[PDB]
Amino acid sequence: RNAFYRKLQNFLYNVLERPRGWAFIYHAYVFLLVFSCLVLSVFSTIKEYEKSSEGALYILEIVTIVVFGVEYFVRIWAAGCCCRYRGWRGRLKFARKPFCVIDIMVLIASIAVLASALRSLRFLQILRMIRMDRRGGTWKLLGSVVYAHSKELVTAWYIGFLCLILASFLVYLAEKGENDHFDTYADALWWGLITLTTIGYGDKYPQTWNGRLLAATFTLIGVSFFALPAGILGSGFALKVQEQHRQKHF
Amino acid sequence: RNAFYRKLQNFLYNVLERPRGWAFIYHAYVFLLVFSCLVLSVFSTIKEYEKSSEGALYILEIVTIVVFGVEYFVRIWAAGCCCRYRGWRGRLKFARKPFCVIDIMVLIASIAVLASALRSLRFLQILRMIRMDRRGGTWKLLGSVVYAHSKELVTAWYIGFLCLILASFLVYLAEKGENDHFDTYADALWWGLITLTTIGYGDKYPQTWNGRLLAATFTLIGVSFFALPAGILGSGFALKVQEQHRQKHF
Amino acid sequence: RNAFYRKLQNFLYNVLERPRGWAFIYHAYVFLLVFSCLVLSVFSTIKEYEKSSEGALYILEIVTIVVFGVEYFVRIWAAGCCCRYRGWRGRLKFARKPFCVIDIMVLIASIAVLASALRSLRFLQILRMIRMDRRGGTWKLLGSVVYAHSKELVTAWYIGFLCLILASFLVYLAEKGENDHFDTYADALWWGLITLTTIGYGDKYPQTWNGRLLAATFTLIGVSFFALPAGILGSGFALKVQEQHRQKHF
Amino acid sequence: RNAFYRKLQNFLYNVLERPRGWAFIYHAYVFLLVFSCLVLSVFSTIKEYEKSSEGALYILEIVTIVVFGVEYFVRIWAAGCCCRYRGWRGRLKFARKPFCVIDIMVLIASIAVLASALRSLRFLQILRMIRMDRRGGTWKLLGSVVYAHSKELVTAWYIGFLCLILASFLVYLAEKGENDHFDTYADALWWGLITLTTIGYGDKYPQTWNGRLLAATFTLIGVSFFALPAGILGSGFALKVQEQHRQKHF
Ligand SMILES: O=C(Nc1ccc(Cl)nc1)c1ccc(F)cc1
Ligand SMILES: O=C(Nc1ccc(Cl)nc1)c1ccc(F)cc1
Ligand SMILES: O=C(Nc1ccc(Cl)nc1)c1ccc(F)cc1
Ligand SMILES: O=C(Nc1ccc(Cl)nc1)c1ccc(F)cc1
Repeated sequence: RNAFYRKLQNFLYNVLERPRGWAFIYHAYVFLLVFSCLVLSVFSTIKEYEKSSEGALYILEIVTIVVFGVEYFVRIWAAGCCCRYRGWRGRLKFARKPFCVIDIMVLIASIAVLASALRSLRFLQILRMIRMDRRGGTWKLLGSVVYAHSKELVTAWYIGFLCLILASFLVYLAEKGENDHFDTYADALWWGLITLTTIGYGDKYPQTWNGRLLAATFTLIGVSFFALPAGILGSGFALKVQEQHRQKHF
Repeated sequence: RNAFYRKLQNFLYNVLERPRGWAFIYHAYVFLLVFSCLVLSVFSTIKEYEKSSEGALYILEIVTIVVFGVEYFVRIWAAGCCCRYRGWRGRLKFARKPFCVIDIMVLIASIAVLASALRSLRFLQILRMIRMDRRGGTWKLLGSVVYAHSKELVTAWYIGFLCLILASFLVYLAEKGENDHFDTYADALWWGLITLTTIGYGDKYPQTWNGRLLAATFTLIGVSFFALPAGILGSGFALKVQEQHRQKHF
Repeated sequence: RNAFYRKLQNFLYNVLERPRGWAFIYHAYVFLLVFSCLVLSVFSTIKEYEKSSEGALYILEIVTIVVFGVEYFVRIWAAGCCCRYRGWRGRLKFARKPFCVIDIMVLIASIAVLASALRSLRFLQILRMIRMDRRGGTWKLLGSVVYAHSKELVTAWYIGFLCLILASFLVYLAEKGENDHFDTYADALWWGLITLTTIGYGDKYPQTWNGRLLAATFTLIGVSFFALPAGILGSGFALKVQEQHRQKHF
Repeated sequence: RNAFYRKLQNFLYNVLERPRGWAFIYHAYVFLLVFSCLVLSVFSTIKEYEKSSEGALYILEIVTIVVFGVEYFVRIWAAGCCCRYRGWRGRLKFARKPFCVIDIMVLIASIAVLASALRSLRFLQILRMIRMDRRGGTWKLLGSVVYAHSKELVTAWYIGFLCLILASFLVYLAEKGENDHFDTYADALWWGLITLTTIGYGDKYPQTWNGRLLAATFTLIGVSFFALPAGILGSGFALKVQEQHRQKHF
């Protein structure tokens, strides 16, 4: 009973908090809730499919406030499951943390939402997605790998930037008179930035033997430069996972 | 004779089943059969080259039913080559497997095809390609590598998703009045999704100093994010092959 | 004298053949010769800059025949520098090799060129570039790495192909009536092939809530698939160089 | 006092020179200075936002000359902090170095700037960015990794070049009569170069069953080739960082 009380409350604290194998499905269903809320709002903006989504958004929005408020109250009530928190001093200081402050704030503000309307709704819908990473796991991992590869990321971005400036200047001089697309150094930088990242919208391209002959050399070099950090961080991630797996192997 | 009987039937079971060096050419020729069937159907849809491909499709389609039905009957008759199957109980339970059920089903349904016409033909032509992976080798390998890299794939897709939402919102506010392309948050999400994946169709691009100045920062960051998992899985594959080769080295 | 004779002839054989540090500059200058020949022909096709390049192409073309014929005669005369070739039997059998046959053939045919005109010139200009890899070093290395990664390349291309077929079919059904771009399954395959490779010409894009909602899921998945083998072979190359460097370290 | 003199002057030499943890913020603020100068010039070219940036560019330009001249004088005065330089002979020979020559030259020339106007300003603004890498760290690291991967970079670029030539020739023959886009071998090379790098502006695409059927094979092969070196250098960087970290681990 009361023994089941303590064991239950602890279990609740662990599912709501760090889950290992089974509570993750629960979190996945809450995430699918907020996700469909986001997609339905995106649908609800365009006035051709407006009336066919408002009512659904009302019901699902309230269901979001329901489940999040219930989660939060359990986040507080089930705080004394670890050694630290208990009574009112440990719980009080716990809510003083940054996450629980910002959480309770946004919860009340959401009630104000159901109380700059659609725009602020877009804002809150963005914010609820950040809730899905409580412990800051993704951010912490990304920052780790980026830091260890600081010098190589910087050489990739620095030399890529030099190549963008030089290529855009040269193609500017080559086609300024002949081509309408290039008229300012602003447009030559736009083309160069949207060509070395391999997007290539297609609205500005060299149209001169001088322009095409210059872009032909600088694409082969620059495109690789601007695609380096995707590869450096990719192989950084993969190597780190291999090392961690080895240490599991001991 | 009968000794050659057992040795033959076993050999048939191994070529039709897991081949090592020589039967793989046989499978490659059956695959080229179904492949040219698929390409010829793709040609046969456009009514300018219609009559010049129907007869070929008829002959080649029947040849497909011929060779697949013959393969399947040998798949059953040559099942008793391993220790398990023999007589009628091991063979019976073997056909109870999922693959042989779905195979025999689709074989009879194909006979019904030669008995929603062209559309269902497109459907079956898709399905026969899935037949080319009997043991589920490709799927099994891909699932292995993805699982071991679960945390890094999720951080790549999660942070990329945050960058897509924020960049699309900001560029929306920046160019909503000035640019026709952006009119709803649906179009800002479309541009953002088709720009950070570096496709860049070119139908929606920022056309404002505010828009271009915002997209210029967010491409440099986001494009890398959306191109991470290609690199993480790439180096995951390559590392796994190096480890397996080492263990061959012992 | 004659001692200098043998030492010279051997040296010639080594520079014309496998060079290590100093003859490579010589080969680089011959390559720049043929390269500028190729670029000048590309210029010479367009009839606005026709007369300003014909004479240069004549002089440089003959200089190419000069240096290549001289190289080839030394390739034969200096064959007896290793242990095998000497006199007339070793030299005779050496010219029987495939490379020297095709080389002498193309040399005489080039003289026939100076004796389907511009088109065949395009053909020969392509061929002379293949001459730049005598020992087949690049091809041999590429084939090595591809073979060791056979299984992962095949899973990347196979699953990417499945994703292309399924995505193109679905977007076809979604926008066939609404969008002009998609009219046949041939055009849906064209869009799908030119979208998952992240080229994105921009001439065919989904223009329907159903189309865009289907393409939005399948790009995130497929684009990674079609960009896998670039990454798998990239990390295969890099790993192989690290191993070879280690064995230099012993 | 004088002891504080020597300790100070040495400290100045180390912050202006190789900084470790704290002076790097100082350098970051000087870099943000020159960066905003570059962006403001890019704004100042377009005559719609001309008058709203000239005065800012004047003030910030002079501030650049102020801080750089002050840095340089301290670069000389604080040269005797290491063992070598002192008095007038070590300092004299130090300024004889290439960097300090080019630095003092560009400093005086900048004063001449405040004394081909806007174009030369674009030129100097480019040059000041190269100042941000004094020790040539980025260039040295990039050259290291490229050299160790010389053979694989060359096979990637060589075989990619062969694929570009062959694909452009074939698609030329396939669509020369039917498609306006392709009219010369120059345009077929332009399309091929701007398609295998996955830019895809969209101004030249095959529009013929023969053209599309040829491009469909060659994209799958070539696109990977032209995206190899980004991946090879990516995994080269990542591997080198793992080795260096291990040797820190000893
Ligand atoms: O938790 C919430 N937002 C949040 C924001 C930032 C961070 Cl860092 N963590 C969490 C939240 C809960 C219920 C609700 F209706 C709305 C928002
Ligand atoms: O085997 C066949 N389809 C299949 C489908 C799914 C799975 Cl998982 N395995 C196999 C098949 C054989 C002959 C034929 F005419 C048509 C289809
Ligand atoms: O060597 C030549 N072509 C070649 C072709 C294929 C292979 Cl595999 N190796 C070499 C060559 C030499 C002189 C010349 F004028 C024209 C061609
Ligand atoms: O140092 C400067 N330029 C430079 C150029 C090339 C190299 Cl390699 N190193 C440095 C510099 C200092 C003050 C100034 F107002 C303008 C330029």
